[PDB]
Amino acid sequence: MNVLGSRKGFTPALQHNSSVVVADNSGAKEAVIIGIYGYRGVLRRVPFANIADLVMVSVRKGSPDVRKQKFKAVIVRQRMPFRRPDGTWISFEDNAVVIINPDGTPKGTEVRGPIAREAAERWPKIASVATMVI
Amino acid sequence: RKLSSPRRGSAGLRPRKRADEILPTPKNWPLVNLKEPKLLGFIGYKAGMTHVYMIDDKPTSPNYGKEVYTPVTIVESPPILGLALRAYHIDSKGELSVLVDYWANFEEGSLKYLKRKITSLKVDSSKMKEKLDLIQKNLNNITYMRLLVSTQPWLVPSLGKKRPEIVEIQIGGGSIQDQLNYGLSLLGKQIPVRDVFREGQLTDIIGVTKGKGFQGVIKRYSVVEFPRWHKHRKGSRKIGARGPSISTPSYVPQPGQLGFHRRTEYNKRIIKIGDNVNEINPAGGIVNYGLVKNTYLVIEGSVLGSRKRPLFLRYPIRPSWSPESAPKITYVNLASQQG
Amino acid sequence: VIVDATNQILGRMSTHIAKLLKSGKKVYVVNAEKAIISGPRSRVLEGYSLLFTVKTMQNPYRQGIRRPRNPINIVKRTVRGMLPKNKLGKQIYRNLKAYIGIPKELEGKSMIRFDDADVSRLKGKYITVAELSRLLGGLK
Amino acid sequence: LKAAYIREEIQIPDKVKVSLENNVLKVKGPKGEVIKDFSYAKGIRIQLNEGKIILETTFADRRKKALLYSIIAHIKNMITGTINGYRYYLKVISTHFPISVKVSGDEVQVSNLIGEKNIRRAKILPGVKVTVKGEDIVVEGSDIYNVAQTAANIESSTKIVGYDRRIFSDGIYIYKKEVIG
Amino acid sequence: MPLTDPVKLQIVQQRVFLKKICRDCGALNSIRATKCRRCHSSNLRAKKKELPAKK
RNA sequence: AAGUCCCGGCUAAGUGCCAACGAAAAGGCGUCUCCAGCCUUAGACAGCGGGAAGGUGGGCCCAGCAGCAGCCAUCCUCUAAG
RNA sequence: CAGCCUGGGGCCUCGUGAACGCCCUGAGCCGGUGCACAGUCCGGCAUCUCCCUACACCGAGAGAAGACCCCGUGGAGCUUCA
RNA sequence: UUUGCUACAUCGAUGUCGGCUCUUCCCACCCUGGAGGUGCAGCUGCCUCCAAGGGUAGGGCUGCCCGCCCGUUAAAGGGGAGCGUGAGCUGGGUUUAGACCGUCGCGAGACAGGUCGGACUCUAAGGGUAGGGAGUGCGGACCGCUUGAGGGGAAGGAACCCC
RNA sequence: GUAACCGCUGAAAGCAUCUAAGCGGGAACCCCUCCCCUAAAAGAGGCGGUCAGGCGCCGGGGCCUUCCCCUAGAAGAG
Repeated sequence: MNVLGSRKGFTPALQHNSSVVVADNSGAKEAVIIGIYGYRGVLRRVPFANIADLVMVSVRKGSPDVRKQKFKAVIVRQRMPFRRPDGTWISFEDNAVVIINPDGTPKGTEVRGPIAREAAERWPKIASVATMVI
Repeated sequence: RKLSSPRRGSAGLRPRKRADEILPTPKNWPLVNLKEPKLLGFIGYKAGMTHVYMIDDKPTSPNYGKEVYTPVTIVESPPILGLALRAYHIDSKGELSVLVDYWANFEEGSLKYLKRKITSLKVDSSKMKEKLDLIQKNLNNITYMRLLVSTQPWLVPSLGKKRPEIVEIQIGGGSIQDQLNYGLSLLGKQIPVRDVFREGQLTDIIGVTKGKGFQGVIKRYSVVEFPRWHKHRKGSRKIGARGPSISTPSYVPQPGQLGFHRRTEYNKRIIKIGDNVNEINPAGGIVNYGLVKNTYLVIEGSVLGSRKRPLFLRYPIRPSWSPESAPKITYVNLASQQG
Repeated sequence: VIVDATNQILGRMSTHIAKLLKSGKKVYVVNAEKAIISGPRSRVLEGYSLLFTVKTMQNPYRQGIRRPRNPINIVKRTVRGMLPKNKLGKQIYRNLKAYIGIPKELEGKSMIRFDDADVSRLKGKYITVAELSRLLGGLK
Repeated sequence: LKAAYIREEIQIPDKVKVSLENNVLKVKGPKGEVIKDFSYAKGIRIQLNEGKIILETTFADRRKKALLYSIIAHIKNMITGTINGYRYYLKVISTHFPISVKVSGDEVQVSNLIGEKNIRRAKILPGVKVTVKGEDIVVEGSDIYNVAQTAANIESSTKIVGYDRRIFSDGIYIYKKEVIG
Repeated sequence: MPLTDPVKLQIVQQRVFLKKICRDCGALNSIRATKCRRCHSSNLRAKKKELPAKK
């Protein structure tokens, strides 16, 4: 939303039908990557996603009122080894996303676990309720 | 139903064959660009590579004024020993053949290194006088002026060889009369890379890539493994069809040699020209190469070709940006390439 | 035997070359860039441009290959493609030479013209040979 | 029809010397002098009278007679410039951003247009003078064609306003031409 | 139009009486020309200027 | 294999250089020749300025339509002109 | 969305040692013609020869009087209210 | 490009649908470029013309084609090449022999109505192709370096963001 | 250099007219600059150097294999 003109993107992480946890207080707990915004691909190359990407998933485990529903989020946690511009390598023990409202602000009001610095700039609303940033 | 697909493999470089001289040569030269007599390239060797720490010099860099990490290749730069001057002119039929050569090592150069590979001139008729003034007589009707130089690998134990290569470089500068005199001086002596280059320049690379042997189509042109079932059925590592008909069994991925090619490289900016071997030598002797013991060229990115290949360098043909000198550094990795 | 093609129509000038070819006497042509072809710029290029495959050029003239673009390439195909297809047709083609300007050692010898090829016989809207290579790919 | 024998004459004005040779015409006048070639007048014979211009031809077609009169007009226009000056006028109207133009040798540069930061340039034919006073651009010279093509080159440069906007009547435009002086 | 002429009835000088356009080839022509410059269709319609005030 | 054969005229697209074969209706004053009809030295067309008009902008309904809002007539002040 | 390694083949070397396609050895490619998709014909484009390996795109490749449709006053089989 | 007829060619075989991979072509342009008109304030539009250089996805249901739809993207153009391609492949559809079911038949059984299984051969003489090697001529033996006719190309293309 | 087209000088046809000749711009369009293989390009290139010395002979000079390895690879090659 605000920083993607910089080095928005890193080594390949995820794919369609990839399952991630919901790290907030929204009510959703488990979600599967259903689609990728923006990206355009080529023959047989599965579409991509990593940290700080407008991503589209659906609710698999969570409150019934959100079960089997469509919502937007951003990617905050990945297991991939990758190289930061200052040449450090960051990883997250699992893969998590935070659901965002269609305007851009997160739907949830709480944040679970650390987030790589990159998401905060691309989504300052996330940084608004962000607790710790790595 | 016949979805879109870019033609796979690279049709641009057909034919793909192996070079006939280990040390290639440029076929064009970037313009002199309004300056004085000096050379436009250099020779060297591929010693190894590492990663380096610098402040960004690109004024428009997104990383400007910060320390970022980047792989960097080392190029030992042994001194160059010139041989002769070659005359090119619009001859009969309006072509640019060699008018004449101008050799002189009888006045200086009691070196049998050249003798190892060429049974070169004797003192009997070292009468280049009538040759040299021929240039003077043919002055003002000359177009290009290259230079005969040789490498001195015997000053580098890393490459266990003693018969050297003699190769060429075209010189641009001010007036033609100046250039011949400029070259005339350079004969019979030794020339450092600093005599041609300075830090913060761009440089071009033409050389021979890492050979690989006869290859497979899967590897040669990155053709695709057939899906699933062929990993079990009738064969997997081949293209299915080979053309609509004998109407040109065409430029299609077919096996053959890959590597050891004459190739190209653009937009390479130097980092450091140091002279202390201890500043760059890694732990335990650089891998597969030895211990650099002459002046070296600190070039980032990747450089084509296998270790222990001569490399011939060149000014930028289509430089992306005009660089300033000295992208200063902050760290050099002396850690073992092993481990 | 030497012929000048200055201000001559290439197709027209081509003809009497051939009979001299069929005669069995060695010939030469000088200043070939000084012939012309009737027609406006668009067509004459277009009527030749259609044959292109690729662009570059990397030798002295000597090949004689499937696509001509040097100033003395074009004369050859126009004179070659107007020669007997039998074996002697190739052999007679061996006895022809092409030039730009004037070779030094042929200056002091006679030259002749073909009156039927005079520009005056044509109404107008012609282009010189050397102009073609500028558009055809000849740096010269 | 077929025009049988059409002849026209041009009375050369005083204070002018005229030279003709090799089917190449040059006219000298107090304002200036320009050489204009006429080798392309096939089917037309040109006679330079000592005190006038003799133009004759026999059995011209519909094409040629238009050509002949076409040749006639330029020659007097050639004469006209050498005596009286050609002064085209370019009036500039801008809506939101005032327009600035400066001379660069043989090239013209215009900027500060409707909001684009780029530069715009046009080419001026040699031997042609063009200046600006204010809200108007003065194009001087003897050759009539030289100024107009030069004037037009400006007009092309300022046309860029025309993409996906209804024209805002903003830019550089021709105003008038040919003051008597 | 942003297109003017040496000395004619061009619009920009305080008016909008635009030129004539061809209904067939989609190009423009002179004001009083009776046919297209390209296809000569002669079914040329004047370019609309603007709705100045009202009906 | 023999004509760069001749006269006259037309084509600017390589139209074309095609017997057996390969383009319709329409558009073209693009060009080249031919039939009508109407004005022209009692001054033709075009071109350039003026008179280029008035009771009256008559007007009917109509604030006003002051030819040209919806139907429409119509006389001399007149003359090298309305 | 591919990658590395190992055994046996496949590579090479000694010894042994076949069969398939064969009017031909004359077959490069492209338009054309013709049984309406040529190796020879026509018109161009090219085209030095010899050798080894990989590919099966073509050779309308080879394998088999098509397993389908129909004909023969041709068989066999089955059934019944022939 | 399909689809209707034609039986001129193929019945001592030109092995049949789809799909996979892979190459190329064409333009009646989907997007990208150029220009214009518009019942074009600007964005979004709508339409014409030129332009084939490049690109033109990923999924679900259906074997397909077609079709319906999901979420992005510049859009997710359409056709050819023996409905391109089996001595490269899958056998899912479909062309046998076994059965079941529905309609008809007293019966042998028929169906173009549905459903389960059902064999996919070949060591490249010749060419093409991709490499790698010897020789003759170009010219006595050589060693070395170079000129640089043509050949191929997409060697780049696209989008998003900052101001 | 061009497509479409946009211009200008301009007659035909007094005016007018971007076009008829005449002249200028004007694209992922065609070409040249880039890279890649090139003296089997038949016009088959050019330039440097050596091939000695002595009396067909002596002689040696060059090259290749053999030799040791790998920058390289199926051998060949390099």
